[PDB]
Amino acid sequence: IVNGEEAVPGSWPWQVSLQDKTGFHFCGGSLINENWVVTAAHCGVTTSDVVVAGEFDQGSSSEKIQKLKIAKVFKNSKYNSLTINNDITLLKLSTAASFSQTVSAVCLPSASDDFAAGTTCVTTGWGLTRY
Amino acid sequence: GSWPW
Amino acid sequence: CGVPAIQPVL
Amino acid sequence: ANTPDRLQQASLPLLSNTNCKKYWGTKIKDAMICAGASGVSSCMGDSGGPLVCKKNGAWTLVGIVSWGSSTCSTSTPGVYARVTALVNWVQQTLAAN
Repeated sequence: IVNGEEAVPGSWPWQVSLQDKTGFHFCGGSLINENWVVTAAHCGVTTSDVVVAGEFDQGSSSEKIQKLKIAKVFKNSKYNSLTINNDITLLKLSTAASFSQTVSAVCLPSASDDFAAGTTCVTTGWGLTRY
Repeated sequence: GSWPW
Repeated sequence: CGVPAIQPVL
Repeated sequence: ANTPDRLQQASLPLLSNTNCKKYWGTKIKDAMICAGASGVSSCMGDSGGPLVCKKNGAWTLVGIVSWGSSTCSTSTPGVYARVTALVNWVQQTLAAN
C-alpha cells in the first residue's frame, strides 16, 4: 500500500500472508473461519505455499505466528486470467488455525448486499509502499 | 496500464 | 466474524 | 521500490463501475469493484488481501485486492474482486468440502 500507514499490531486478525517455501511473502489473504482462507486466484497458490497467520512485523522473530499448511486449492471455475475476472481462490488448511486475539475471521456479505459508491472502506497488506 | 497486485 | 479483539485505529 | 516489514492499512472509497470505466474502460466487469483514486493505492504484494467495509459494528469482506495501475498510482482506482458476486461460490465450496 502506497501512502498508507502502519496498522496497530494484531488489529486486522483475518489478514494472512501467503509465503512460498523460501519464506517470501507474495500475496495476502483473509481467514473466513478456522479452516479456510480467501485470496486472489491470480496469486497462483499451490499446496507447497503456506498461510502465515498472526503476523505483524515480517522482520520479527518474536511474534507467535501460525505457519499453516494448505491441503487444497480451490480456484473458482469462473476465473478468467486473461481478463482477471472472478479473481478468487479458496485455500483449505490441512490443520485448523487456532483463533485468538490476533487470529480470527472476517465476515462475508450476502450476494444481495449493497456497498454504495462513496463508502469509505479499508485495505491492508504487506505490498510495496513505493513503486 | 493494468497489472496483477 | 468481523470484530477484532484488538481494535484497529485509522 | 520499498517493501514494508510491518503490516500497512489505508482508508479509501468505493467507486461505481460506471465511473471506474472512465479510467479502465471495458476492463471493468460486474465481478470487479473499484476503490481508491484517493491518494492511496494497493500495490504489488497486496494482492489477495482484504478490502473491508464496516457496518453494524463489523467488518465485511467487500473486495479482494486484484489489479490496478502498473505504477500503483494514487490517482487511479484499484480494482478488487467483488465479493458479493463471488460469495455464493464461496459458501457452497465450504459446505461441500
